[PDB]
Formats: sequence, structure tokens, C-alpha cells
Amino acid sequence: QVQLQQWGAGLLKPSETLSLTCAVYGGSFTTTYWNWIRQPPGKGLEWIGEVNYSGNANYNPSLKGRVAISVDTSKNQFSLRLNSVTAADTAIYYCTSRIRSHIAYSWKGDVWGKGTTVTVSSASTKGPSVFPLAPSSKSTSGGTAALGCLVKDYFPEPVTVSWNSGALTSGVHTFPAVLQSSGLYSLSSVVTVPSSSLGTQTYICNVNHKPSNTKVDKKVEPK
Amino acid sequence: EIVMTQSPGTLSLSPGERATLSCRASQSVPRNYIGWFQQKPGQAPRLLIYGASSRAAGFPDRFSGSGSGTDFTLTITRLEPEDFAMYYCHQYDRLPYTFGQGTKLEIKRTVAAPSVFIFPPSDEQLKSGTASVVCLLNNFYPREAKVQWKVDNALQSGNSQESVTEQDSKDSTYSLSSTLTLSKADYEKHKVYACEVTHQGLRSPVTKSFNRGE
Amino acid sequence: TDKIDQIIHDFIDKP
Repeated sequence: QVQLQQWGAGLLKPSETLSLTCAVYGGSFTTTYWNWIRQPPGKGLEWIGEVNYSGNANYNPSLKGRVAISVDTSKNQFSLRLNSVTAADTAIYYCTSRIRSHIAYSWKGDVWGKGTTVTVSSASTKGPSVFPLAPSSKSTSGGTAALGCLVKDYFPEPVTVSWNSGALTSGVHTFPAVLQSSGLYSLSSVVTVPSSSLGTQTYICNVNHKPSNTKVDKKVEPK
Repeated sequence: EIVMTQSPGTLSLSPGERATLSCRASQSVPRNYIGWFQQKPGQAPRLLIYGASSRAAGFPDRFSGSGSGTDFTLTITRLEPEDFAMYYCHQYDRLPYTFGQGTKLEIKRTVAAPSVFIFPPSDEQLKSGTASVVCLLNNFYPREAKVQWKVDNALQSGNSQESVTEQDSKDSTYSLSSTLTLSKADYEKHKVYACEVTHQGLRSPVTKSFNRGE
Repeated sequence: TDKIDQIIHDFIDKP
């Protein structure tokens, strides 16, 4: 019945200490070892460190100097402290327990709480720019026609795009965000519709960005 | 340090078939401490088997691990659609801990050529001083496709960025978007903008192009 | 089993 409750600061500026903490319900610190791992976006898992109740800590050989982890059994919680962070450390941090893998142990596997997304960026909050994508260049009659909306220069990551206020769910492709050189995200959404509908139909894309409280609806029509 | 090599690294199968994923250790693992994680897109990883042969609670018996020493294997029997995800192999025996590069298990479909479209920049975007030309490859399988930008027939490189959708849950295809970024001046200095696509469903590359100022 | 799990905690220490 073990459960782990993780809280920490997601957004930080470069060269700022990263302090995350993870809490243990249902089991003692002395019974099981604890460790911190991070998963960068769309990349392989990485194990930054591991800790024991006694304070002994073993860290990944690459980051040893920068990372320090401390654990306090008093509150049944352990904390990861990292120093001199850089954009390359952007990742989703998970606090887990190493696998027990023994017949004698209770709850013989491992469980961890929902990871905390950690984004290291210098840029502050900014609202997205919505630019339409031309629906047709001499489009083929009785054939696929492609409409799009372009979201650019927006931070933080979360954004939601839906066509005709979600009324159009079919043939809708909303692409993942891309972080540009400047440090701001760029994303695009596209839909395919019958060429006959363009004269008949109106297509509006709704872009919503909560952190920046910026909501922009745009109309894409052939010109 | 024990380096972990998973193979093949991309596995394309269909419902009903048998899946075999391989995980190989650079050095011997004395205590046979190994685990396998299932990770669905956007979802946290779930540990699946631990140790060599031990299955974690909450998973059907069709998942079975085996192997020892330098070589380990994970087998999925009578795979249902819900099994397709990325699988990592982990070693907790000897410090430092390491994870495998991962094996992508995808759903096999018939080859489908992409529907290619090119979108010029909007005039309102040109008012801002930047021009982004977008090229869409829609509903294609397999995942591998090559986008090549041409401006006045001049090959473009390094100025573009790609983004790919996860395999669609309905038709089991992929989609890809490519963005070519140029300054308004550089955009105004050229006429013909073309996106050339190569994919295994097309005998020859398909090129979608436009002329500035149509 | 907790008191036992503490004793299993002895030999699995990080090598």
C-alpha cells in the first residue's frame, strides 16, 4: 500500500539550484533504498542518483560533482538538490525506489509517484503568435485539401489547439511543440478536408495558452 | 558501468503475433538484477518484469522474461493492441545504474505513401519580419521519411526543424511536419520554394512547390 | 515481515 507524493519547483532559470522532494507513505525509509532518475523529452531514461536512510548517497559518475541528495527519515521524505543547472538538464524528474527483487520482501516490486516536469529556460512567459497556413494552392478538385494554423514564439510548453472548438475531431493532426534556437516553442496544427467544402465551409482554429492567459481564435480561408 | 544494448530498437508487429525484445549487458551481471519498463506516450513508465523471470503484479501472464548473465530477453505472447509502447531494460545490480536505449514496439500496417502539402508564409507573418514555410507529410507508413527543402532549386540544410506525431490509434499511420525558417529579406530574395519528399511508398520523390507573390 | 525486510536491507547495499 506504498504511495509516493512528490513536490518540487518545475520552472527555473539557468544556473539555479533544483530542489525536489519525494514523500513515502506506507513504508519505512530503512526497509527500501530510494533513488532519483530523470527522463529528458523523447529520450532514454537516466539515473542521476540513489540514497539510503543512513545518508549514504551514490551518484551517476557524470554528474557526481554537481548533484547532492539528502534524506530525512524524521518526516519520511527525501530531497534531491542539484546545482549549476543548465538547459541541457531539461527533463521530467521521477523519484523511485530501486527494485527489491527478492522473495522475502513485502510488495516485491517498485512504485513511484507522477514525475515533475522540470524546464530550464531563460525566456519568461510569452503569448503565442497565430499565423494561418494557406488552405489551397490550385488544389485538386475532388481531392484532399490541407488547412493549417501556426503557433510560434510561445512559452511555457502547455498549449491546446482544437478546430471549430473541438467540433472537428476527424482528420485533425496537432503536432508536438518544437523549441527553436531563441528558446521559445513553435508548434503547428493541420487538418485535411474535402476541397468541395472550402467554398461551402468555414474553418476556425482555436489556440489556447493558459500560463500566458492568451486565447486566440483564427479563421483560415483561401485567398 | 554496464552498457545496455537493446535490439532491434524498433519492432513492427501486428495483433496476434509474438514479440521478442533483446537486452544485452556490456559486462556480466552477477546477481541477475534486471527489470523491464513499459512506457506509453505521454504516460509515466510502468515496471513490467523485475529480476530475470519475475513478473510485476497487475500484468497478464503473456509477458514473460528470460535469460541470464550477459543476455536477457523479454517475450510478449499473443499481443493485444494495448501492449504497443516503448520498453526499457534496467540493471540495478552494480553501480552505476544504467538504462537501455529503448526498443520501440509499433503496430504493423500496409505501406502508405504520404500526402504532401506546402504552405507559404502569411502576409501578416511577413509583417513581423520573419518567414516560415511549412511542409506537411500526412498519413504515411512506415515512420521513416526524408524531407529536403529547395529554394530556387538550391538545397537547404540546417535551417529546418521537424516534428512527428505518434502513430495514430485508428489507421496506424504517422504524420510529419517540417518548418523552414528564413528572415523576411532572405524570403524576398528568392522565387521558387519547393519541398521534396522521399518515402518508400512512392517510386520517386514528390515535390510540392509555390512561387512567391502568387 | 517489516523487521525481516530491514535485515534483507543489509546485504543489498550498493556495491
